[PDB]
Amino acid sequence: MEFKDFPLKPEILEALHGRGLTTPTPIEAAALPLALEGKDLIGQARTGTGKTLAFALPIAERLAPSQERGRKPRALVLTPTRELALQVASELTAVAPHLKVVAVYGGTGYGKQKEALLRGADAVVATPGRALDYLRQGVLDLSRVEVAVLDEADEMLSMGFEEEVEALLSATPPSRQTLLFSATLPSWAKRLAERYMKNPVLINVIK
Amino acid sequence: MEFKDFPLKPEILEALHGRGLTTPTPIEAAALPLALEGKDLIGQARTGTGKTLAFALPIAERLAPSQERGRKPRALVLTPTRELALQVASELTAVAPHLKVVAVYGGTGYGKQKEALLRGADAVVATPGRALDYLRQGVLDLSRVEVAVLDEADEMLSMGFEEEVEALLSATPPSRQTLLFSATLPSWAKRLAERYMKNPVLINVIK
Repeated sequence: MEFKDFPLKPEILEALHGRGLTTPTPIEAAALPLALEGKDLIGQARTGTGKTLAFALPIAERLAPSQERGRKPRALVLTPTRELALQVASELTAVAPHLKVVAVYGGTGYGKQKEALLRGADAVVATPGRALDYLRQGVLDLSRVEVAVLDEADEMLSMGFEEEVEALLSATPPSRQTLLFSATLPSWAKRLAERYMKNPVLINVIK
Repeated sequence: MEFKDFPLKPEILEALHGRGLTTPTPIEAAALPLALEGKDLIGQARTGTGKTLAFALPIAERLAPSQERGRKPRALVLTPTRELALQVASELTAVAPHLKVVAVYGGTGYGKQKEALLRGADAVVATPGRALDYLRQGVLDLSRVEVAVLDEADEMLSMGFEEEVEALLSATPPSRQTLLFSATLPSWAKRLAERYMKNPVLINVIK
């Protein structure tokens, strides 16, 4: 199946077509049907093999545009690094032209990201430390999140973000969809699935 | 996604609709994109109903009709029990009305099933003991199998069919697609996958 064969808005299909993207990776092809109907998934795939569209397309398809100044984000993607936050935010911005995506990360000051959040956001792609700082400031409000993504859960564990990831998910409605991507499934990741996910389907394309 | 949202022949859609089947289960939804493209898959789902279409629809889609007398089957589905062989044959018959499906199973005589195989078959749904007997007799020919399915591998193990299953798979072309369904993945199922499957994707829906 090409992206064309899935039930995606014409505007999302136009965005993919323009960027030369026609064929899902295996993990994407298997994930899309479940993710597009709002189901929780664990995706186990290696390295930097392609998996961003397994969550970016569902976010794009699920969220209608909003004009409201000051609005809270309806999607949250957590990433282990600034590098990945910027890369994922760029990919999500491209397949979701109708959504305001804001990347949140440390290693820089607080002002610009604060100013972007106060203006309003639809999706936030964040590293966990900075995201938690903003939640504590009451600047990041997660109460309207409908889709939470953990991108490279095992890497977030190895960096020591376990507590921050848990706190952030705890600040989102449990009625949300949760998607967890990790090449390995350490005990902490299994605890997350149990505590923070709803009957997750596991898709493993490691081989 | 409903069945009609997948790239299926219209007459396959009409057969599903006539059976009142509209919506894939989670295992079916996740498996179908890969299975329809001919890829090998392990589907970990409960014993019993809820997975048949993950293999029946790929068979139905892949195999063009033939009227050739004496033709050899292009799909083989192995089941642990005689009751399941009959059930799956009936279900596959219903969604693939263009194919001649032959159930092969013990607990009855040899004559009727032999005659049916010799007349020609597109798909065989079999218990492993009876299938191996017909293979040894030269009645069942597996040299043209394009799709092999192990339906409830753990139950096949529990019933003591490991050697027969392996002998049957070894008689099919390795160019084939292989689909394995089981509620659990004991060592034998893992070794079966290692020997008889090509980079299979794992989809685990167990709750």
